[PDB]
Amino acid sequence: MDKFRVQGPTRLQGEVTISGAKNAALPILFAALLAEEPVEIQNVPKLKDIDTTMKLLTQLGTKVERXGSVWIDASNVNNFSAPYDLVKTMRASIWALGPLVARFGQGQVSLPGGCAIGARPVDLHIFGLEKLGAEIKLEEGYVKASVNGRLKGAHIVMDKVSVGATVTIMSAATLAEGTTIIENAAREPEIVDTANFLVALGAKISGQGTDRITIEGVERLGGGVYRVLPDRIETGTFLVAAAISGGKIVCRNAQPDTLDAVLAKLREAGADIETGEDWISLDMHGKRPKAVTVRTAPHPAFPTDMQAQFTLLNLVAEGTGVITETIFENRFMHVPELIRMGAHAEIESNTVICHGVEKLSGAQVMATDLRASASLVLAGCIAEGTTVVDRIYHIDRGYERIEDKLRALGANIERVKGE
Ligand SMILES: O=c1ccn([C@@H]2O[C@H](COP(=O)(O)OP(=O)(O)OP(=O)(O)O)[C@@H](O)[C@H]2O)c(=O)[nH]1
Repeated sequence: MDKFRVQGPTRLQGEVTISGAKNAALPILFAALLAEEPVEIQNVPKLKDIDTTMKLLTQLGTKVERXGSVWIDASNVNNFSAPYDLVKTMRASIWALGPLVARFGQGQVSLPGGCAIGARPVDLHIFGLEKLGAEIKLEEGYVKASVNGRLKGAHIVMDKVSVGATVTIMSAATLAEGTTIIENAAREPEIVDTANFLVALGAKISGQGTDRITIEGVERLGGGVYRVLPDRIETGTFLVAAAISGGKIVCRNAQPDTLDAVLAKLREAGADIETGEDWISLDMHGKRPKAVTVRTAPHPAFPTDMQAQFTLLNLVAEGTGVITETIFENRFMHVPELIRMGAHAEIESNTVICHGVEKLSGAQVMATDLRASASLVLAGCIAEGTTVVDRIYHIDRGYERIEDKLRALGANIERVKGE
């Protein structure tokens, strides 16, 4: 069972190259099923889910290869079903459904349970496709969608905002006949990215990033080259790594515009920040951070995916600061772990009251959440002595070799086993 052994304290400084966003890479990989011509997907990170998607794509009949890029050739997709064995560990699998039915007239995806108690709803995906003219076939454990010819543009009002469902509906609509309007569409940068990918292929889409996305069906999607946007959360994690260690860092391959709220928040903490078209710099000038007040909210507001990171920040900052989760509940499970590290905080309802401390103390810690997990490792970096973060597979799934990046930054870290 992989573990991170960290020896601190150590100042995190230097440069880091941001990886492509897993959350944009995925929906884009599935959208490539619509491409009649070969496509080159640049800036794709090396992660478990990517591997799973590649296998899935191959299983469908698409030619797939990779490195920094992922070359795809969906000119001849012969198989129309995503089997249980290939979708079993990946919810994103549902993304195969839309492209299949829209381009080929039929698609089937396997669902572990669906009907199983606690299974994750895909109703939005199913119903959205239905609105598009697809005939739906439902049986416990699977979903089938089909249509005689082209799908049909429809006016779809989403009662529940869904990143996943927005991708499915938007993707399929690019090939339907007529215009499709998605009300209450997810706003995420990852949605704008997927949309941009589609447009790069010849699709007609506007409103991406707003509450209303308008899609005009076209004949076909071609091929070409597309560069997946930078990982916004990863960038945030590195920025904080420097902000909590009195360090200075430059993030290469970044996209400043996807981090407005995070950047302003960092400035509030006293950080000296600079941005270019593809870069972001943070400088603490050897200074301890200032405590800040944070309210997580829907994009473009402060991202809930940055919470754990900012909590850490407050925990070693000068003064007291409160962090409030306005939408999601139970996002403080990791806090007790930090307190075991000498941190001072109180969890009250949907908030955590932070009381900054000088130095943290190494300890054996663990968190199931990738962000919280990564915050633990960062804590290990600036804490006194040895810190051992257990079950880092969580981090491995969303971070492209964080160990190597941290090390280049001046971190004393090793990947170790201990069972
Ligand atoms: O078909 C769907 C899709 C999504 N949702 C619900 O919409 C919310 C936001 O939907 P998102 O699509 O933004 O979240 P997600 O994919 O990560 O959600 P899960 O993996 O946990 O399903 C989530 O809480 C989800 O349960 C549905 O009820 N039905």
